[PDB]
Amino acid sequence: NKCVNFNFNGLTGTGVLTESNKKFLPFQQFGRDIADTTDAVRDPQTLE
Amino acid sequence: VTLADAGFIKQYGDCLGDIAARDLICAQKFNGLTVLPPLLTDEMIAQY
Ligand SMILES: *[C@@H]1O[C@H](CO)[C@@H](O)[C@H](O)[C@H]1NC(C)=O
Repeated sequence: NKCVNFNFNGLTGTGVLTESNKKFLPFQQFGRDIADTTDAVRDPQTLE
Repeated sequence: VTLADAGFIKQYGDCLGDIAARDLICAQKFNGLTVLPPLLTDEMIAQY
């Protein structure tokens, strides 16, 4: 809920992280949108 | 005639979550494409 310079497994970027309603299948780690960009990510240390 | 952006106000607390998945308008907005409102409202055009 705060603006941060994140890095998940080398996916560097800037934004706000928030608990999603998205339901990623076990083999997926990144979710993307129409503009070809990750808008959802699985947190490696907790799998949320 | 259906319309979407209508150049009217968006809070920063609606698109996050499921919306920006289903709705292209904030996909466009999250990339610097901005629809602006007309100077006359539909009430002023109807009044004239
Ligand atoms: C990740 O590793 C840390 C350090 O060993 C551990 O405390 C933590 O419980 C681990 N993650 C989970 C979800 O168990």
